[PDB]
Amino acid sequence: MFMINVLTLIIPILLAVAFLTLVERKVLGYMQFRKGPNVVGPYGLLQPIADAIKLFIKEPLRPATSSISMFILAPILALTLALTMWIPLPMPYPLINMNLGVLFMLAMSSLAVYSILWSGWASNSKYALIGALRAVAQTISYEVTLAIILLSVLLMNGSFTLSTLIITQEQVWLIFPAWPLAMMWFISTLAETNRAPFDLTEGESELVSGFNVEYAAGPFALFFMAEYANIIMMNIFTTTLFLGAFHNPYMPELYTINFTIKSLLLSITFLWIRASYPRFRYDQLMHLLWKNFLPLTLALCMWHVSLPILLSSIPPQT
Amino acid sequence: VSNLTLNFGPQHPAAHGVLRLVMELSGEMVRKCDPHIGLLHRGTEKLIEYKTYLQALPYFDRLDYVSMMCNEQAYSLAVEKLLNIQPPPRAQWIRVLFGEITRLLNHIMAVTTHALDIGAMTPFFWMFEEREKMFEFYERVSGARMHAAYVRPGGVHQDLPLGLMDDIYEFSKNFSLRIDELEEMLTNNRIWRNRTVDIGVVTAEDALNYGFSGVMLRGSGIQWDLRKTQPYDVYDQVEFDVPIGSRGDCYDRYLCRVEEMRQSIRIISQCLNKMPPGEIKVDDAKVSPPKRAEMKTSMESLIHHFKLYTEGYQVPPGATYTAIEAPKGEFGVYLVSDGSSRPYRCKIKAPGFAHLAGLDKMSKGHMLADVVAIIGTQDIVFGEVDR
Amino acid sequence: RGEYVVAKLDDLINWARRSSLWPMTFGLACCAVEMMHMAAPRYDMDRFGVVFRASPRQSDVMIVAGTLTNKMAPALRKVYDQMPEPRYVVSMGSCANGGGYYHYSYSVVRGCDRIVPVDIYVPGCPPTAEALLYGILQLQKKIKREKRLRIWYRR
Amino acid sequence: WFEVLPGIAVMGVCLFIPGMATARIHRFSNGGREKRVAHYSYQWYLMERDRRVSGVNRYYVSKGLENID
Amino acid sequence: TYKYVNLREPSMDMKSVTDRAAQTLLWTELIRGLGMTLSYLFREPATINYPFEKGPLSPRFRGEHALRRYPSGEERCIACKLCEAVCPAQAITIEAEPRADGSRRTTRYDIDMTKCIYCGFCQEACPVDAIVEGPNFEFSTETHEELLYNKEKLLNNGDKWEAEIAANIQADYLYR
Amino acid sequence: MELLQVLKRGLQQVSGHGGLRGYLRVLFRANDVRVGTLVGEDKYGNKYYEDNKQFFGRHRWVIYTTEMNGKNTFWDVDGSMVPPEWHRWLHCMTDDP
Amino acid sequence: MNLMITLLTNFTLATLLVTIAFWLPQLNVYSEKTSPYECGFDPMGSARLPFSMKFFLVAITFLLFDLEIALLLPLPWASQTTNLNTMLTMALLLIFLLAVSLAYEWTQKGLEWTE
Amino acid sequence: VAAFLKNVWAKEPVLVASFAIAGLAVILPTLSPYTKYSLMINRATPYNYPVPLRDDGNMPDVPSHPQDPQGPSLEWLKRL
Ligand SMILES: CCCCCCCCCCCCCCCCCC(=O)OC[C@H](COP(=O)(O)OCCN)OC(=O)CCCCCCCCCCCCCCCCC
Ligand SMILES: CCCCCCCCCCCCCCCCCC(=O)OC[C@H](COP(=O)(O)OCCN)OC(=O)CCCCCCCCCCCCCCCCC
Ligand code: SF4
Ligand code: SF4
Ligand code: SF4
Repeated sequence: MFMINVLTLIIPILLAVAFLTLVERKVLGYMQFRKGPNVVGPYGLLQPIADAIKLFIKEPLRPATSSISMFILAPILALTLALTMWIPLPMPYPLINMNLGVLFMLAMSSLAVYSILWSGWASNSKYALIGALRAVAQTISYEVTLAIILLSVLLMNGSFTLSTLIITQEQVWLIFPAWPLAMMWFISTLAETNRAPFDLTEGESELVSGFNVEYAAGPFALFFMAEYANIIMMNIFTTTLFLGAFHNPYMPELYTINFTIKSLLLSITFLWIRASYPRFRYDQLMHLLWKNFLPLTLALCMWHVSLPILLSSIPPQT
Repeated sequence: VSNLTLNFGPQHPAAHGVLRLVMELSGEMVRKCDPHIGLLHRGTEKLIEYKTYLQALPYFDRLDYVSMMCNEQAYSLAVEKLLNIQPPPRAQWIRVLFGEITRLLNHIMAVTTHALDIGAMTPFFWMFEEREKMFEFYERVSGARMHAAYVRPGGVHQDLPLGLMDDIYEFSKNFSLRIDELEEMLTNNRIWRNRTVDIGVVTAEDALNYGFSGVMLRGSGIQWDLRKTQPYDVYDQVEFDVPIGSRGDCYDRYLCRVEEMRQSIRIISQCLNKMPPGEIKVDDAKVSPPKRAEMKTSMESLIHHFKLYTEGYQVPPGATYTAIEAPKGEFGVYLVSDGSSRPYRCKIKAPGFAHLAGLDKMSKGHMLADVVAIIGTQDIVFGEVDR
Repeated sequence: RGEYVVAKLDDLINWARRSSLWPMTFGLACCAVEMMHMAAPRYDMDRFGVVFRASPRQSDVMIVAGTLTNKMAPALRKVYDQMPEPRYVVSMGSCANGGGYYHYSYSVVRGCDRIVPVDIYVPGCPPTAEALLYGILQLQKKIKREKRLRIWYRR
Repeated sequence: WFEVLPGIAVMGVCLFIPGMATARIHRFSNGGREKRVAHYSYQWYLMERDRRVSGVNRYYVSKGLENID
Repeated sequence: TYKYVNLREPSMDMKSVTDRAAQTLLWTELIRGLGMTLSYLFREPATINYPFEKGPLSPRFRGEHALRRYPSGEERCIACKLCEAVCPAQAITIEAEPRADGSRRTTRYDIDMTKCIYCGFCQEACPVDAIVEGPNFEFSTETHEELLYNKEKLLNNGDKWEAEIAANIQADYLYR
Repeated sequence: MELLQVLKRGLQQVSGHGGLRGYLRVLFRANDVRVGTLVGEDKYGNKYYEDNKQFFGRHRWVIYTTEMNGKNTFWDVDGSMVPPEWHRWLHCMTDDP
Repeated sequence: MNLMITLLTNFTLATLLVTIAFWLPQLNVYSEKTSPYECGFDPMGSARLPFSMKFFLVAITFLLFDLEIALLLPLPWASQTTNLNTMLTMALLLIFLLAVSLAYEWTQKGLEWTE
Repeated sequence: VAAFLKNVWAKEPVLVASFAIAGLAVILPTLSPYTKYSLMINRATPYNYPVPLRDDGNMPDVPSHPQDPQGPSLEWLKRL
C-alpha cells in the first residue's frame, strides 16, 4: 500500500520529465514561429521515447575518470535528491506530513550541489573543474538569498507545516500580501536551474555545461533528469507558496486540478523566458545578486518581522 | 606566474566560420588576446591568376558569401573601370537595388547571429524567415539560391522575370513593421544592453590608424562614407541619410546597423520608383556576349560569342584599386592586368581582415565572456578574412 | 523462435535512434548559412526530430559543410574521433564532397574522405536546404536497413 | 498552432495522477476519512487513545456515542 | 546625411526619473514589451513538410546537368568543347571521334558533380543548348564514385525529363 | 460562439476526408492533415492536392501512396516520387497543372 | 520509518537506473575501443590554474551569511511570545547586523569583480 | 539633501527603496495604534492548563464558575 504511494509519486514525475521536454521543444518552437516535432509519432508524443532509449543506447564514450567512486556517486545523488524533494509538497495530502517541511526542502536543495562539485571534479579536465567551481558559486549565492525569502514569506503562515500554507491561502493568494518578494523569489528559482538569462553556454563561454552536458552519456540523461524534474518542482513549490486554490474536502481532485494547471503554466513561463532574453555575463550576474537582490531582501524581511506586530495580526502557530 | 592559455571553441550552433584564439589572461580577465586567423584559407588569389575574368568572378562572389551582390559589384566595377566601359542605366539601377537588398541581408544576419551567439534564441528565427523570403527573390532573379552571379563586367545580364518587382515591393512594404518588432525585441532590454554598453570602445583617430572602415567609423564619430563621398554608380542620385553615434560604445554600432537597414528600405523604395526600362548589358558585342536570337542567324554575334567564351575579352594593362561600401564596410579589389585575357594578380581587401586585427586593442579592457560580443559585434566572416 | 524478437527490437532501437538523430553542425563555410536555413522556420529541421545542439560528445552524426583546408583537417578528425561509437558522416556541399570549386591549389583537402569516412554526399553549391534535408532523410533510410543486430545473432 | 496543447494535456494527466492517487489511498487504506496529523505530541496521544479504545487496534473505527450505551 | 542616435539628453528632471526608478525597479518595459511580443506566438508558424510539400522555385533554377537532344534525337551536343572551355572548376571532359555517319559527337563527356559549382556558364555557352541545368535536384549518392557522370548517365538524365526542361527553356529563352 | 466554427472546421475535415480510419491513416502517413482540396489529376498511384489558394508556401501537397516501380512500399516516402511534370507544377515553377 | 522506506526506494531507482545506463551501452551490439586519450599537455582546455581569491571569498561570505541566516531561521517560532519589544529589537537588530556586514564588505575593495 | 536624495534615487533606486523599507520598518512599529492588540492577543492564548487554587480565605475575584464574570474578559476580541 505504501510502496504503491511511492511508485505513484516518483514514476509520474519521470514521465512528467519526458513529456515536459516535449512541451519545451514545442513551446520554444512556436514561440520561434516554427512548428515543433511532428514527425516522430503523431503530433510529437513519441519524441521522448526516441530521446529516451536512444540517448540511453549511445555508448559510454570517454575518458579515464581517475575516481570510480565519485563518477558513479554524483548521478545517484542528483537523482535521489530530485526524487525525494517531491515528498513534502502538499498536494491535497503530503504523502509524508512533516512538521518542519519547507526548510527540509530548503535543506536538501542546499545539498544538491555536491553533484556539481563531484561531477565537475572527476572530469580530470582542469577546465571543467573551474567551470564546475563557478557554477557551484552561483548556485550557492542564490542559496543564500532564497533561504531568506522563504524565511520571510513564511512568516505570514506562522509555522513551517507547509500544510497550513494552504490554510493561509484560503481568503487571498499570498502573492498579494507580498508581490515583490515573490518576484525576487521567482527569479531566484530561475537561478539554480540556470535557465536563461542565467544559463552558461556553448560557442565561446565558460562551458561548464560543455563537459557537464557532454560527459557521462546516459548519466547525462540523469543530470538531464534531475535538472528538469527539479524545474517542475520549483514551479510547483512556487504554485504552493505564492498562490493556490481552495481545498474542498470530499473532492480533493478539484484542488489537485487547479494546482496542476497553475503549476504547468508557470513552467511554461520558464521555458518561455529562456526563449525571450539574452544571458548575463558571469560577474554582472553574481554581483548583480550581491548588488541589489540581497539588500532589498533584507529590507523586505525586516519589514515582515516588524509588520505583523504592527497590524496586530501575527499568525497562529498551531 | 599566474595567467593561462585558453583556446577557441569549434562552433556555436549558428557558427559561420572557425577561428582559433589564444588569450593570455588574468583571473577572468584577458590581458592579451592573439587571434589565429588563416584557419580556413582556400587560396583564391592564386586560382584567379589561372582563370579568365568571366571565370574568376564566382570567386568574388563567394570570398565573402553573406554579402554577395555587393562583392559582385566590386569586382565588376573594377573590370569596367579598368576596361573603359559604362553599363547602361537600367543595369546600374538593378545593381543598386540588389546591392542594398544584399546589405539588408548581411545586416539582418550580423544582428541576429550576434543575438544567438549571446543568448536570445528566437530573433534569429523570426528574422531569418524573412531572409528566406530574400533568397526567394534571388532564386527568381539569377536562377539559383545564393552564390549565383547575376553580375558581369559591362553590366548585369538576364534582367528580372516579369512580375518580380511586385514581390520586391510587397516584401519592402512590411519589412519596416518586422524590423521594428525586432526593435521591441531588443533596445531597452536591460539584459542585452547591460551586457554591451561600454565594451570595446574605440578612439576615432585610433580607428583610422588601425584602418577600420565600416559601421566602426560610422558608430564612432569621424563621419565618413564611400556611398556619399565617392559615388561609384547611379547610387549617387537616390536620397537617404547615414547614421552615426557619439559613444563609440559598440551599442552605437548596433543601432547604426539597424538604421542602415531602415535607410536601405528607403533606397529600395526610391529605386523601385525610378527604374528606367533601358536594357540589361552594355551594347558592345566584344565585351559581353550577345543574346541568343542575335547569336544565331548573325555571324559576328556568333564569333564574339564563341571567342568571348573560349578566350574571353582582353583587358588593357593597368593597375586599379576600386572600393565600394559593403555591409561589412569598405570592400575592394586591386586588379593587375597584363594585357591579356586572364588577370594577373588581384588581392581583395577583407574588412574583417582589418577589423579582426583590432581585437588586440579593443578587447584589452574586458573579460572573455564579453570578448564573445567583442568579436561578434564588428561584422566579420572568417571566410572573407582569409582568402 | 526469438528471431521475431530480434527483428522487432531492431526496429525499436533503430526506429527511435533514427527518429531522433540530432547531429552537430561543423559549418566551415558558406554551406553553413544554407544549413542554418534548414534550421530556419520554413524548412525547419525540428519537425523531423533532428535537434540542433553543439558538442562532439553529444553528437549523433556529423555534417561536414564548408571547405576543408589542410590546417583545419586534423582538428576535424579529432572531432570525429571523440564521438559515440555508432556514428555517421554526411558530406554537405561541393567543396567537402570531393573538392568543389577549388579541388586545386594546396591548402584545401580534396574531399572529406581523405580524412574521415563518409555516408551521404549531397551536392549543390550550396545544396538547397531542401536538398540537404533530402540527404538527411536518405541517411535515415540508410539507418532503416542497418539490420545490425541479427548478424550479431550470426544468422 | 495547437501542437503543444496535447503535450500540455499529457503533462496535466501526468502531474495530476499522484494527487488523486494519494488522496484516494488515504480515503481507502485509512478508513473512510483522512489520515490524522500527529505533528504535536498531544494529537498523537489522542490517536493512540482512539487506538486502545477501538478494540480493533485501529483509529479508523472511532466507536461512537452509543459505545457506552 | 548624418542622422545620429544615442546622442540625447536623459532627463534627470522629475517625472522622467520617476519612470526610471519604476523602469529599473519594476521591469515593466522588459515584461510588457518582450513577454508580450513573444506572446505574439499565436501567429501560424511558417513550416513546410518536405516529403509532402515543397518550397517555391523559379524557371531559371539550376539542377543537375541533363543533356538534351533534338526531336528525333540527334544527341544535340556537337562536341564543340565550349562547355568544357568555360568551366570555372575545369570539371568536364570531352573527347570527340567522328562517328559512322560522319557527323561529330562526343565519345566521353564527363562531369564531376563534386567539382561542379553549378555556375550556369555551361548553360549559357552551349550554342545549341545541348546541356541545361535541370529543374530537379535529385541527389544524395552513397559513394564518391556515383557523383561522376558519363555521357551515358547525362543522356539518361535527359531522357528522364525533357518536356520539363522544354517548358523551362520555352519559358525563359526570351530572356536569353 | 466563434469556436463552434473552429470545431466545425476540424470536424468537417476529419469527417469528409478519409472517413473513420482515413484520419488515422493520413495522420500517421503525413503528420499534416489538411482539408480535402479539389482532386489533382491522380496519374500514378500518388495523389495530388491543390489548396483553394488559402495560403502560400504549403500551397499544394501530395501523398505518394505505394508500389511505385513495383518496388519498395509505403512508409518509404521521399522526393523523386513525383514524376517530372508534377515536379514542375508542385514547386511553384508554373501555375498550370 | 515511512520516509526511510521512501529514501530506500528513491535510492534504489537511482541505483537501478544508473546500472541500466552502464550495462546497455557496453551491453550494446558492438563496442569498439581504439582512440588514444591524451591527458598530456597542459594547454588543452585552459592551462594550469592560478586559483583566484574572489571565488573562495564568495564561499567564505556564503558561510558568514549562512550562519547569520540560520541564526535568523527560528524567528517564525519566536515572533509570538509575551515580550514583543525585545523581539522586534533584536530581530531588527540581528538582520540589521547582517546588513552591516554586507555594507562594510561592499564599502571596502571587496567584490567589484573586475580585476 | 533634496538634490542628494534625488541623485541617489536617480542612480540606485533599489538601494534607496531598501533604506526606505528599512527605516519605515524601524519607526512604524512604535507609532501604530494596533501594537498593544497583538500583545494582548498573544497573551490570551493559553498553552497550559489553568490550575485552581484554594478558594476559602482569599480575596474574591476570578470566580469559580467559568460564566461568573469577575475574571478577565477577551470579549473585546469576540467583537473587533
Ligand atoms: C558514501 C555515501 C553514502 C550515503 C549516500 C546517501 C545519498 C543520499 C543523500 C541525501 C539524502 C538525505 C536524506 C536526509 C533525510 C532527513 C529526514 C528528516 O530530517 O526528516 C525530518 C522529519 C521531522 O519530523 P517531524 O515533522 O518533526 O515530526 C513528524 C511527526 N512528529 O524527521 C522524521 O520524521 C524522522 C525521520 C528519521 C529517520 C532516520 C533518518 C536517517 C538519515 C540517514 C542519512 C544517511 C545519508 C547521509 C547523507 C549523505 C550525503 C552525501
Ligand atoms: C506602505 C508600506 C510600505 C510598503 C513598501 C513597498 C515597497 C515596494 C518597492 C518596490 C519593491 C521591489 C520591486 C522589485 C525589486 C526586485 C529587485 C530589483 O529591483 O531588481 C532590479 C535590478 C536592476 O538591475 P541593474 O540596473 O543592473 O542593477 C542596479 C545596480 N546598481 O535587476 C534587474 O532589473 C534585472 C533582473 C532581470 C531578471 C531576469 C528577467 C526576469 C523576467 C521575468 C520577471 C517577472 C516574473 C514575475 C513572477 C512570475 C510568477 C511568480
Ligand atoms: S560548396 Fe559552394 S556554397 Fe558550399 S562551402 Fe563550397 S563554395 Fe561555399
Ligand atoms: S555549372 Fe558545373 S559543369 Fe557548368 S561550368 Fe560551372 S562548374 Fe562547370
Ligand atoms: S557547348 Fe554544347 S554542343 Fe558544344 S561541346 Fe558543350 S554540350 Fe556539346
